[PDB]
Amino acid sequence: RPPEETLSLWKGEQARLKARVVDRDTEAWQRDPSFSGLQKVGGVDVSFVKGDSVRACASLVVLSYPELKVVYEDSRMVGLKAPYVSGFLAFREVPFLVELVQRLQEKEPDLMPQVVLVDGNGVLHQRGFGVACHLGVLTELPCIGVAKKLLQVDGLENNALHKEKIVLLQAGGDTFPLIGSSGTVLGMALRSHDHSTKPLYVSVGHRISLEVAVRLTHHCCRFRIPEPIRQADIRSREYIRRTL
Amino acid sequence: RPPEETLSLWKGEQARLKARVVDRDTEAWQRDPSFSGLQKVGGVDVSFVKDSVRACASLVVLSYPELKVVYEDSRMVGLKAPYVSGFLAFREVPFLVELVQRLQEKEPDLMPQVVLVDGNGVLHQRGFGVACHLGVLTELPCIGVAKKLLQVDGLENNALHKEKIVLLQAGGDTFPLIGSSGTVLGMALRSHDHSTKPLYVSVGHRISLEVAVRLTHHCCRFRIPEPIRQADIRSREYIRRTLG
RNA sequence: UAUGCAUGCAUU
RNA sequence: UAUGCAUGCAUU
Ligand SMILES: [Mn+2]
Ligand SMILES: [Mn+2]
Ligand SMILES: [Mn+2]
Ligand SMILES: [Mn+2]
Ligand SMILES: [Mn+2]
Ligand SMILES: [Mn+2]
Ligand SMILES: [Mn+2]
Ligand SMILES: [Mn+2]
Ligand SMILES: [Mn+2]
Ligand SMILES: [Mn+2]
Ligand SMILES: [Mn+2]
Repeated sequence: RPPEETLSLWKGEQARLKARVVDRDTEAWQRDPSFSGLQKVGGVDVSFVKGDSVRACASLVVLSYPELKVVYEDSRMVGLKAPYVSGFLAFREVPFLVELVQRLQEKEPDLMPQVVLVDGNGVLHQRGFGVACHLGVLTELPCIGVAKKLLQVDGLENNALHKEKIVLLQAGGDTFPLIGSSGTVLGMALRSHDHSTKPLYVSVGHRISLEVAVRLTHHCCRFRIPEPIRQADIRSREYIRRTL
Repeated sequence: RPPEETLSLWKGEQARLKARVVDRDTEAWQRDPSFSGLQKVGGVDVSFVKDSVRACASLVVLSYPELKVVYEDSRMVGLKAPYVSGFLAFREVPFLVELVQRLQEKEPDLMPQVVLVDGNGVLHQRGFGVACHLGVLTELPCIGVAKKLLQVDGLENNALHKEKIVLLQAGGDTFPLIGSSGTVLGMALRSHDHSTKPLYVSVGHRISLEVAVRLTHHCCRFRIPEPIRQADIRSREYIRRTLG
Protein backbone atom coordinates (compact mmCIF):
# COMPACT_ATOMS: atom_id res chain seq x y z
CA ARG A 1 0.00 0.00 0.00
CA PRO A 2 1.32 3.46 -0.93
CA PRO A 3 2.26 5.96 1.79
CA GLU A 4 -0.35 8.48 2.89
CA GLU A 5 1.50 11.24 1.00
CA THR A 6 0.86 9.42 -2.28
CA LEU A 7 -2.81 8.80 -1.44
CA SER A 8 -3.26 12.46 -0.41
CA LEU A 9 -1.73 13.63 -3.68
CA TRP A 10 -4.08 11.21 -5.45
CA LYS A 11 -7.25 12.39 -3.70
CA GLY A 12 -6.28 16.00 -4.38
CA GLU A 13 -5.75 15.30 -8.07
CA GLN A 14 -9.13 13.57 -8.37
CA ALA A 15 -10.83 16.55 -6.72
CA ARG A 16 -8.96 18.96 -9.01
CA LEU A 17 -9.87 17.20 -12.26
CA LYS A 18 -13.45 16.39 -11.22
CA ALA A 19 -14.37 20.03 -11.87
CA ARG A 20 -13.89 19.33 -15.60
CA VAL A 21 -16.30 16.40 -15.93
CA VAL A 22 -19.28 17.03 -18.23
CA ASP A 23 -22.16 14.64 -17.49
CA ARG A 24 -24.45 15.50 -20.41
CA ASP A 25 -24.42 14.90 -24.14
CA THR A 26 -22.15 17.19 -26.21
CA GLU A 27 -21.95 15.28 -29.53
CA ALA A 28 -24.64 15.40 -32.24
CA TRP A 29 -24.65 11.61 -32.73
CA GLN A 30 -25.56 11.13 -29.06
CA ARG A 31 -29.00 12.69 -29.50
CA ASP A 32 -29.73 10.74 -32.63
CA PRO A 33 -32.22 7.84 -32.32
CA SER A 34 -29.85 5.43 -34.10
CA PHE A 35 -26.55 7.19 -33.25
CA SER A 36 -26.26 8.35 -36.86
CA GLY A 37 -22.92 10.08 -37.20
CA LEU A 38 -21.18 7.62 -34.85
CA GLN A 39 -18.49 5.75 -36.81
CA LYS A 40 -15.65 4.86 -34.38
CA VAL A 41 -15.88 3.43 -30.84
CA GLY A 42 -12.76 2.98 -28.72
CA GLY A 43 -11.95 0.46 -26.00
CA VAL A 44 -9.07 0.28 -23.47
CA ASP A 45 -7.73 -2.31 -21.05
CA VAL A 46 -4.54 -3.33 -19.24
CA SER A 47 -3.54 -6.96 -18.69
CA PHE A 48 -0.95 -8.13 -16.18
CA VAL A 49 1.66 -10.85 -15.63
CA LYS A 50 0.96 -13.28 -12.78
CA GLY A 51 4.59 -13.46 -11.66
CA ASP A 52 5.54 -9.82 -12.17
CA SER A 53 4.58 -6.66 -10.30
CA VAL A 54 6.40 -4.44 -12.86
CA ARG A 55 5.28 -5.48 -16.38
CA ALA A 56 1.81 -4.93 -17.83
CA CYS A 57 0.35 -4.66 -21.33
CA ALA A 58 -1.88 -1.71 -22.26
CA SER A 59 -4.16 -1.85 -25.30
CA LEU A 60 -6.27 0.65 -27.23
CA VAL A 61 -8.61 -0.58 -29.97
CA VAL A 62 -10.95 1.31 -32.27
CA LEU A 63 -13.99 -0.41 -33.74
CA SER A 64 -16.25 0.62 -36.57
CA TYR A 65 -19.88 1.27 -35.70
CA PRO A 66 -22.33 -0.34 -36.06
CA GLU A 67 -20.30 -3.22 -37.55
CA LEU A 68 -18.05 -3.62 -34.45
CA LYS A 69 -14.95 -4.59 -36.47
CA VAL A 70 -11.44 -3.72 -35.29
CA VAL A 71 -9.93 -1.00 -37.48
CA TYR A 72 -7.06 -0.09 -35.11
CA GLU A 73 -5.07 -1.83 -32.39
CA ASP A 74 -2.11 -0.51 -30.39
CA SER A 75 -0.79 -2.80 -27.62
CA ARG A 76 2.41 -2.06 -25.74
CA MET A 77 4.34 -3.41 -22.75
CA VAL A 78 4.67 -0.87 -19.94
CA GLY A 79 6.37 -0.49 -16.57
CA LEU A 80 3.96 -0.31 -13.66
CA LYS A 81 4.44 2.54 -11.19
CA ALA A 82 1.49 2.24 -8.75
CA PRO A 83 -0.09 -0.75 -6.96
CA TYR A 84 -3.83 -1.38 -7.18
CA VAL A 85 -5.83 0.46 -4.53
CA SER A 86 -9.62 0.51 -4.90
CA GLY A 87 -10.72 4.06 -5.63
CA PHE A 88 -7.35 4.92 -7.19
CA LEU A 89 -7.41 2.65 -10.25
CA ALA A 90 -6.59 5.53 -12.62
CA PHE A 91 -3.19 6.13 -11.07
CA ARG A 92 -2.21 2.55 -11.94
CA GLU A 93 -3.64 2.30 -15.48
CA VAL A 94 -4.67 5.69 -16.92
CA PRO A 95 -1.20 7.21 -17.67
CA PHE A 96 -0.58 4.39 -20.15
CA LEU A 97 -4.00 4.78 -21.79
CA VAL A 98 -3.43 8.52 -22.27
CA GLU A 99 -0.15 7.74 -24.05
CA LEU A 100 -1.92 5.29 -26.38
CA VAL A 101 -4.43 7.99 -27.34
CA GLN A 102 -1.53 10.35 -28.08
CA ARG A 103 0.20 7.69 -30.23
CA LEU A 104 -3.03 7.18 -32.20
CA GLN A 105 -3.17 10.91 -32.93
CA GLU A 106 0.41 10.69 -34.23
CA LYS A 107 -0.10 7.49 -36.26
CA GLU A 108 -3.73 7.40 -37.49
CA PRO A 109 -5.47 10.66 -36.55
CA ASP A 110 -8.45 9.87 -38.78
CA LEU A 111 -9.25 6.85 -36.56
CA MET A 112 -9.55 8.88 -33.33
CA PRO A 113 -12.57 7.34 -31.54
CA GLN A 114 -15.69 9.42 -30.93
CA VAL A 115 -16.29 7.72 -27.55
CA VAL A 116 -14.24 5.30 -25.42
CA LEU A 117 -15.58 2.38 -23.37
CA VAL A 118 -13.46 2.01 -20.21
CA ASP A 119 -13.09 -1.16 -18.11
CA GLY A 120 -13.96 0.50 -14.81
CA ASN A 121 -16.38 2.96 -13.28
CA GLY A 122 -16.94 6.64 -14.05
CA VAL A 123 -18.91 8.80 -11.62
CA LEU A 124 -19.93 5.66 -9.67
CA HIS A 125 -16.89 6.05 -7.43
CA GLN A 126 -15.83 6.80 -3.86
CA ARG A 127 -15.11 10.44 -4.77
CA GLY A 128 -17.25 10.71 -7.90
CA PHE A 129 -14.26 10.47 -10.24
CA GLY A 130 -13.42 6.95 -11.42
CA VAL A 131 -10.97 5.84 -14.09
CA ALA A 132 -13.48 6.52 -16.87
CA CYS A 133 -13.87 10.15 -15.76
CA HIS A 134 -10.11 10.40 -15.37
CA LEU A 135 -9.37 9.26 -18.91
CA GLY A 136 -12.12 11.50 -20.30
CA VAL A 137 -10.84 14.67 -18.68
CA LEU A 138 -7.20 14.04 -19.62
CA THR A 139 -8.07 13.30 -23.25
CA GLU A 140 -11.33 15.35 -23.50
CA LEU A 141 -12.88 12.32 -25.27
CA PRO A 142 -16.39 11.17 -24.36
CA CYS A 143 -16.00 8.14 -22.12
CA ILE A 144 -18.30 5.50 -20.63
CA GLY A 145 -17.49 3.52 -17.49
CA VAL A 146 -18.33 -0.20 -17.71
CA ALA A 147 -17.63 -2.29 -14.60
CA LYS A 148 -18.20 -6.02 -14.06
CA LYS A 149 -18.72 -5.73 -10.28
CA LEU A 150 -20.60 -3.25 -8.13
CA LEU A 151 -18.47 -0.63 -6.41
CA GLN A 152 -20.20 -0.43 -3.03
CA VAL A 153 -20.25 3.33 -2.46
CA ASP A 154 -22.92 5.74 -1.17
CA GLY A 155 -25.00 2.96 0.37
CA LEU A 156 -24.92 0.77 -2.72
CA GLU A 157 -24.43 -2.86 -1.77
CA ASN A 158 -24.50 -6.26 -3.46
CA ASN A 159 -27.09 -7.54 -0.98
CA ALA A 160 -30.23 -9.68 -1.30
CA LEU A 161 -32.33 -6.78 -2.61
CA HIS A 162 -29.72 -6.07 -5.29
CA LYS A 163 -29.62 -9.72 -6.35
CA GLU A 164 -33.43 -9.74 -6.48
CA LYS A 165 -33.39 -6.90 -9.01
CA ILE A 166 -30.76 -8.76 -11.04
CA VAL A 167 -33.17 -11.70 -11.33
CA LEU A 168 -35.83 -9.26 -12.59
CA LEU A 169 -33.58 -8.39 -15.55
CA GLN A 170 -34.98 -10.79 -18.14
CA ALA A 171 -33.68 -9.84 -21.60
CA GLY A 172 -30.73 -8.03 -23.11
CA GLY A 173 -31.22 -4.30 -22.60
CA ASP A 174 -33.21 -4.51 -19.36
CA THR A 175 -31.85 -2.18 -16.68
CA PHE A 176 -32.40 -0.86 -13.20
CA PRO A 177 -30.95 2.34 -11.73
CA LEU A 178 -28.23 2.52 -9.08
CA ILE A 179 -29.50 5.10 -6.56
CA GLY A 180 -27.25 6.40 -3.80
CA SER A 181 -28.30 7.25 -0.26
CA SER A 182 -28.24 10.89 -1.40
CA GLY A 183 -30.99 9.97 -3.88
CA THR A 184 -28.80 10.54 -6.93
CA VAL A 185 -28.57 8.10 -9.84
CA LEU A 186 -24.94 7.01 -10.02
CA GLY A 187 -25.29 4.46 -12.82
CA MET A 188 -27.35 1.60 -14.24
CA ALA A 189 -27.21 -2.16 -13.99
CA LEU A 190 -27.55 -3.53 -17.52
CA ARG A 191 -28.34 -7.01 -18.75
CA SER A 192 -26.06 -6.79 -21.76
CA HIS A 193 -27.14 -9.95 -23.58
CA ASP A 194 -30.00 -12.46 -23.69
CA HIS A 195 -27.69 -15.35 -22.80
CA SER A 196 -26.01 -13.78 -19.76
CA THR A 197 -27.27 -13.27 -16.20
CA LYS A 198 -24.45 -11.23 -14.63
CA PRO A 199 -25.11 -7.51 -15.32
CA LEU A 200 -22.75 -4.73 -16.31
CA TYR A 201 -22.60 -1.59 -14.17
CA VAL A 202 -22.55 1.45 -16.47
CA SER A 203 -21.82 5.04 -15.42
CA VAL A 204 -20.92 8.36 -17.05
CA GLY A 205 -17.25 9.08 -17.66
CA HIS A 206 -17.26 12.39 -19.59
CA ARG A 207 -19.27 14.26 -22.26
CA ILE A 208 -22.20 11.79 -22.29
CA SER A 209 -25.49 11.29 -20.43
CA LEU A 210 -26.26 8.08 -18.54
CA GLU A 211 -29.21 7.08 -20.74
CA VAL A 212 -27.09 7.44 -23.88
CA ALA A 213 -24.17 5.63 -22.21
CA VAL A 214 -26.38 2.66 -21.30
CA ARG A 215 -27.91 2.37 -24.75
CA LEU A 216 -24.59 2.56 -26.58
CA THR A 217 -23.05 0.01 -24.22
CA HIS A 218 -25.92 -2.35 -25.06
CA HIS A 219 -25.50 -1.83 -28.81
CA CYS A 220 -21.82 -2.80 -28.56
CA CYS A 221 -22.54 -6.12 -26.77
CA ARG A 222 -22.01 -9.12 -29.02
CA PHE A 223 -21.29 -10.98 -25.77
CA ARG A 224 -21.57 -9.94 -22.13
CA ILE A 225 -18.50 -7.66 -22.28
CA PRO A 226 -18.92 -4.80 -24.81
CA GLU A 227 -16.92 -5.54 -27.93
CA PRO A 228 -14.37 -2.64 -27.60
CA ILE A 229 -13.39 -3.54 -24.01
CA ARG A 230 -13.55 -7.24 -24.91
CA GLN A 231 -11.17 -6.84 -27.86
CA ALA A 232 -8.75 -4.75 -25.78
CA ASP A 233 -8.81 -7.44 -23.08
CA ILE A 234 -8.32 -10.26 -25.57
CA ARG A 235 -5.48 -8.59 -27.47
CA SER A 236 -3.50 -7.34 -24.46
CA ARG A 237 -3.70 -10.82 -22.93
CA GLU A 238 -2.59 -12.38 -26.23
CA TYR A 239 0.48 -10.10 -26.25
CA ILE A 240 1.44 -11.16 -22.73
CA ARG A 241 0.82 -14.80 -23.60
CA ARG A 242 2.92 -14.82 -26.76
CA THR A 243 5.81 -13.22 -24.84
CA LEU A 244 5.20 -15.58 -21.87
CA ARG B 1 6.31 -38.09 -36.56
CA PRO B 2 8.42 -41.26 -36.38
CA PRO B 3 9.43 -42.83 -39.70
CA GLU B 4 7.16 -45.51 -41.13
CA GLU B 5 9.62 -48.30 -40.31
CA THR B 6 9.31 -47.40 -36.62
CA LEU B 7 5.51 -47.31 -36.74
CA SER B 8 5.58 -50.70 -38.44
CA LEU B 9 7.61 -52.16 -35.56
CA TRP B 10 5.10 -50.69 -33.08
CA LYS B 11 2.13 -52.15 -34.98
CA GLY B 12 3.77 -55.57 -34.78
CA GLU B 13 4.20 -55.24 -31.02
CA GLN B 14 0.57 -54.15 -30.58
CA ALA B 15 -0.58 -57.21 -32.52
CA ARG B 16 1.50 -59.61 -30.41
CA LEU B 17 0.39 -58.16 -27.06
CA LYS B 18 -3.27 -58.05 -28.11
CA ALA B 19 -3.37 -61.85 -27.81
CA ARG B 20 -3.22 -61.32 -24.01
CA VAL B 21 -6.28 -59.05 -23.66
CA VAL B 22 -9.17 -60.54 -21.65
CA ASP B 23 -12.42 -58.77 -22.54
CA ARG B 24 -14.68 -60.35 -19.94
CA ASP B 25 -15.13 -60.09 -16.19
CA THR B 26 -12.58 -61.86 -13.99
CA GLU B 27 -13.26 -60.24 -10.59
CA ALA B 28 -16.10 -61.15 -8.23
CA TRP B 29 -17.01 -57.51 -7.57
CA GLN B 30 -17.58 -56.97 -11.32
CA ARG B 31 -20.72 -59.16 -11.43
CA ASP B 32 -22.18 -57.66 -8.30
CA PRO B 33 -25.22 -55.34 -8.69
CA SER B 34 -23.63 -52.68 -6.48
CA PHE B 35 -19.94 -53.60 -7.04
CA SER B 36 -19.72 -54.90 -3.48
CA GLY B 37 -16.12 -55.86 -2.85
CA LEU B 38 -14.74 -52.95 -4.90
CA GLN B 39 -12.79 -50.63 -2.57
CA LYS B 40 -10.03 -49.02 -4.67
CA VAL B 41 -10.31 -47.42 -8.11
CA GLY B 42 -7.21 -46.10 -9.83
CA GLY B 43 -6.74 -43.29 -12.32
CA VAL B 44 -3.73 -42.24 -14.44
CA ASP B 45 -2.86 -39.24 -16.60
CA VAL B 46 0.16 -37.43 -18.03
CA SER B 47 0.30 -33.63 -18.22
CA PHE B 48 2.85 -31.62 -20.16
CA VAL B 49 4.72 -28.36 -19.71
CA LYS B 50 3.86 -25.85 -22.42
CA ASP B 51 9.16 -27.91 -23.61
CA SER B 52 8.35 -31.29 -25.21
CA VAL B 53 10.36 -33.59 -22.92
CA ARG B 54 9.21 -32.75 -19.41
CA ALA B 55 5.86 -34.12 -18.29
CA CYS B 56 4.21 -35.08 -15.03
CA ALA B 57 2.80 -38.58 -14.74
CA SER B 58 0.27 -39.14 -11.96
CA LEU B 59 -1.30 -42.22 -10.36
CA VAL B 60 -4.18 -41.72 -7.95
CA VAL B 61 -6.14 -44.32 -6.05
CA LEU B 62 -9.65 -43.45 -4.88
CA SER B 63 -11.86 -45.17 -2.37
CA TYR B 64 -15.12 -46.61 -3.66
CA PRO B 65 -17.90 -45.58 -3.52
CA GLU B 66 -16.86 -42.35 -1.73
CA LEU B 67 -14.39 -41.33 -4.48
CA LYS B 68 -11.92 -39.79 -2.00
CA VAL B 69 -8.21 -39.76 -2.91
CA VAL B 70 -6.27 -42.18 -0.68
CA TYR B 71 -3.04 -42.28 -2.74
CA GLU B 72 -1.32 -39.85 -5.08
CA ASP B 73 2.00 -40.26 -6.88
CA SER B 74 2.87 -37.40 -9.25
CA ARG B 75 6.28 -37.63 -10.87
CA MET B 76 8.23 -35.41 -13.25
CA VAL B 77 9.46 -37.52 -16.18
CA GLY B 78 11.29 -37.01 -19.43
CA LEU B 79 8.94 -37.99 -22.23
CA LYS B 80 10.53 -39.21 -25.46
CA ALA B 81 8.08 -40.25 -28.12
CA PRO B 82 5.78 -37.79 -29.90
CA TYR B 83 2.02 -38.22 -29.97
CA VAL B 84 0.90 -40.30 -32.94
CA SER B 85 -2.76 -41.32 -33.06
CA GLY B 86 -2.98 -45.08 -32.64
CA PHE B 87 0.38 -45.23 -30.83
CA LEU B 88 -0.43 -43.36 -27.61
CA ALA B 89 0.95 -46.20 -25.48
CA PHE B 90 4.43 -45.75 -26.96
CA ARG B 91 4.42 -42.26 -25.41
CA GLU B 92 2.75 -42.68 -22.00
CA VAL B 93 2.59 -46.36 -20.98
CA PRO B 94 6.22 -47.03 -19.87
CA PHE B 95 5.88 -44.24 -17.29
CA LEU B 96 2.44 -45.39 -16.13
CA VAL B 97 3.74 -48.96 -15.59
CA GLU B 98 6.57 -47.54 -13.48
CA LEU B 99 4.03 -45.72 -11.31
CA VAL B 100 2.14 -48.97 -10.62
CA GLN B 101 5.46 -50.64 -9.69
CA ARG B 102 6.27 -47.73 -7.35
CA LEU B 103 2.86 -48.18 -5.65
CA GLN B 104 3.60 -51.87 -5.05
CA GLU B 105 6.88 -50.93 -3.37
CA LYS B 106 5.44 -48.01 -1.37
CA GLU B 107 1.83 -48.95 -0.42
CA PRO B 108 1.01 -52.46 -1.67
CA ASP B 109 -2.28 -52.56 0.26
CA LEU B 110 -3.50 -49.61 -1.87
CA MET B 111 -3.07 -51.38 -5.22
CA PRO B 112 -6.19 -50.49 -7.26
CA GLN B 113 -8.66 -53.19 -8.24
CA VAL B 114 -9.33 -51.46 -11.57
CA VAL B 115 -7.69 -48.53 -13.37
CA LEU B 116 -9.43 -45.89 -15.47
CA VAL B 117 -7.11 -44.76 -18.29
CA ASP B 118 -7.37 -41.42 -20.16
CA GLY B 119 -7.58 -42.99 -23.62
CA ASN B 120 -9.16 -45.85 -25.51
CA GLY B 121 -8.87 -49.60 -25.01
CA VAL B 122 -10.12 -51.91 -27.79
CA LEU B 123 -11.75 -48.94 -29.55
CA HIS B 124 -8.60 -48.52 -31.61
CA GLN B 125 -7.08 -48.79 -35.10
CA ARG B 126 -5.72 -52.26 -34.26
CA GLY B 127 -7.96 -53.14 -31.29
CA PHE B 128 -5.15 -52.48 -28.80
CA GLY B 129 -5.20 -48.96 -27.37
CA VAL B 130 -3.29 -47.57 -24.42
CA ALA B 131 -5.80 -48.95 -21.90
CA CYS B 132 -5.31 -52.48 -23.23
CA HIS B 133 -1.56 -51.90 -23.23
CA LEU B 134 -1.40 -50.83 -19.59
CA GLY B 135 -3.69 -53.71 -18.62
CA VAL B 136 -1.57 -56.38 -20.31
CA LEU B 137 1.72 -55.04 -18.92
CA THR B 138 0.38 -54.77 -15.34
CA GLU B 139 -2.33 -57.51 -15.53
CA LEU B 140 -4.66 -55.03 -13.78
CA PRO B 141 -8.28 -54.65 -14.91
CA CYS B 142 -8.39 -51.51 -17.02
CA ILE B 143 -11.07 -49.32 -18.59
CA GLY B 144 -10.42 -46.97 -21.49
CA VAL B 145 -12.19 -43.60 -21.22
CA ALA B 146 -11.73 -41.19 -24.14
CA LYS B 147 -13.11 -37.67 -24.43
CA LYS B 148 -13.56 -37.67 -28.23
CA LEU B 149 -14.28 -40.34 -30.81
CA LEU B 150 -11.43 -42.25 -32.44
CA GLN B 151 -12.74 -42.66 -35.99
CA VAL B 152 -11.86 -46.30 -36.76
CA ASP B 153 -13.62 -49.25 -38.42
CA GLY B 154 -16.23 -47.00 -40.03
CA LEU B 155 -16.99 -45.00 -36.87
CA GLU B 156 -17.28 -41.26 -37.62
CA ASN B 157 -18.27 -38.09 -35.79
CA ASN B 158 -20.78 -37.18 -38.49
CA ALA B 159 -24.35 -35.90 -38.34
CA LEU B 160 -25.70 -39.42 -37.82
CA HIS B 161 -23.36 -39.89 -34.85
CA LYS B 162 -24.33 -36.45 -33.49
CA GLU B 163 -28.02 -37.37 -33.74
CA LYS B 164 -27.40 -40.43 -31.59
CA ILE B 165 -25.71 -38.12 -29.06
CA VAL B 166 -28.83 -35.93 -28.93
CA LEU B 167 -30.83 -39.06 -28.05
CA LEU B 168 -28.67 -39.46 -24.92
CA GLN B 169 -30.90 -37.57 -22.50
CA ALA B 170 -29.98 -38.48 -18.93
CA GLY B 171 -26.85 -39.42 -17.04
CA GLY B 172 -26.10 -43.09 -17.63
CA ASP B 173 -27.65 -43.25 -21.10
CA THR B 174 -25.46 -45.01 -23.67
CA PHE B 175 -25.38 -46.15 -27.25
CA PRO B 176 -23.10 -48.80 -28.75
CA LEU B 177 -20.28 -48.04 -31.17
CA ILE B 178 -20.66 -50.71 -33.84
CA GLY B 179 -17.79 -51.17 -36.26
CA SER B 180 -18.12 -52.19 -39.90
CA SER B 181 -16.94 -55.66 -38.81
CA GLY B 182 -20.12 -56.06 -36.72
CA THR B 183 -18.27 -55.81 -33.40
CA VAL B 184 -19.27 -53.52 -30.56
CA LEU B 185 -16.02 -51.61 -29.92
CA GLY B 186 -17.24 -49.40 -27.08
CA MET B 187 -20.11 -47.27 -25.78
CA ALA B 188 -20.88 -43.58 -25.87
CA LEU B 189 -21.87 -42.56 -22.34
CA ARG B 190 -23.58 -39.43 -21.01
CA SER B 191 -21.73 -38.90 -17.72
CA HIS B 192 -24.42 -36.90 -15.90
CA ASP B 193 -27.65 -34.98 -16.45
CA HIS B 194 -25.85 -31.63 -16.90
CA SER B 195 -23.38 -32.70 -19.59
CA THR B 196 -24.08 -33.35 -23.26
CA LYS B 197 -20.71 -34.28 -24.73
CA PRO B 198 -20.34 -38.05 -24.20
CA LEU B 199 -17.44 -40.12 -22.95
CA TYR B 200 -16.27 -43.00 -25.14
CA VAL B 201 -15.79 -46.08 -22.96
CA SER B 202 -14.11 -49.30 -24.06
CA VAL B 203 -12.63 -52.43 -22.47
CA GLY B 204 -8.98 -52.26 -21.52
CA HIS B 205 -8.43 -55.67 -19.85
CA ARG B 206 -10.14 -58.10 -17.45
CA ILE B 207 -13.53 -56.39 -17.60
CA SER B 208 -16.65 -56.59 -19.76
CA LEU B 209 -17.95 -53.58 -21.66
CA GLU B 210 -21.27 -53.48 -19.78
CA VAL B 211 -19.46 -53.45 -16.41
CA ALA B 212 -16.88 -50.92 -17.63
CA VAL B 213 -19.63 -48.48 -18.65
CA ARG B 214 -21.58 -48.82 -15.40
CA LEU B 215 -18.50 -48.30 -13.24
CA THR B 216 -17.39 -45.30 -15.31
CA HIS B 217 -20.83 -43.80 -14.72
CA HIS B 218 -20.51 -44.42 -10.96
CA CYS B 219 -17.22 -42.50 -10.88
CA CYS B 220 -18.70 -39.40 -12.60
CA ARG B 221 -19.23 -36.50 -10.25
CA PHE B 222 -18.52 -34.33 -13.31
CA ARG B 223 -18.14 -35.26 -16.98
CA ILE B 224 -14.63 -36.73 -16.54
CA PRO B 225 -14.65 -39.75 -14.16
CA GLU B 226 -13.22 -38.79 -10.80
CA PRO B 227 -10.04 -41.00 -10.90
CA ILE B 228 -8.90 -39.58 -14.27
CA ARG B 229 -10.10 -36.11 -13.26
CA GLN B 230 -8.01 -36.12 -10.07
CA ALA B 231 -4.94 -37.42 -11.90
CA ASP B 232 -5.35 -34.65 -14.50
CA ILE B 233 -5.92 -31.94 -11.89
CA ARG B 234 -3.09 -33.02 -9.60
CA SER B 235 -0.48 -33.59 -12.32
CA ARG B 236 -1.25 -30.12 -13.68
CA GLU B 237 -1.03 -28.62 -10.17
CA TYR B 238 2.31 -30.36 -9.70
CA ILE B 239 3.65 -28.78 -12.89
CA ARG B 240 2.51 -25.31 -11.78
CA ARG B 241 3.96 -25.75 -8.27
CA THR B 242 7.38 -25.98 -9.98
CA LEU B 243 7.49 -24.25 -13.39
CA GLY B 244 4.08 -22.60 -13.85
C1' U C 1 -1.88 -32.70 -25.29
C1' A C 2 -1.68 -27.57 -24.72
C1' U C 3 -4.06 -23.11 -25.98
C1' G C 4 -8.16 -19.77 -27.30
C1' C C 5 -13.33 -18.22 -26.89
C1' A C 6 -18.30 -18.49 -24.71
C1' U C 7 -21.44 -18.98 -19.93
C1' G C 8 -21.42 -19.52 -14.64
C1' C C 9 -19.23 -20.50 -9.54
C1' A C 10 -15.15 -19.56 -6.14
C1' U C 11 -10.62 -17.13 -4.53
C1' U C 12 -7.90 -12.61 -4.82
C1' U D 1 -6.42 -8.05 -11.74
C1' A D 2 -4.78 -13.02 -11.83
C1' U D 3 -5.68 -18.11 -10.72
C1' G D 4 -8.66 -22.70 -9.96
C1' C D 5 -13.13 -25.38 -11.14
C1' A D 6 -17.76 -26.31 -13.90
C1' U D 7 -20.51 -26.64 -18.92
C1' G D 8 -20.11 -26.06 -24.25
C1' C D 9 -17.52 -24.78 -28.93
C1' A D 10 -12.91 -24.39 -31.60
C1' U D 11 -7.60 -24.98 -32.85
C1' U D 12 -3.83 -28.53 -32.38
MN1 LIG E 1 -22.66 5.43 -39.72
MN1 LIG F 1 -9.28 -4.00 -16.91
MN1 LIG G 1 -9.04 -7.26 -18.91
MN1 LIG H 1 -1.80 -9.62 -30.99
MN1 LIG I 1 -17.22 -51.58 -0.30
MN1 LIG J 1 -4.31 -37.75 -20.79
MN1 LIG K 1 -5.10 -34.64 -18.68
MN1 LIG L 1 -5.62 -31.20 -20.85
MN1 LIG M 1 -14.86 -15.92 -17.65
MN1 LIG N 1 -8.94 -10.66 -16.52
MN1 LIG O 1 -13.09 -27.83 -20.54
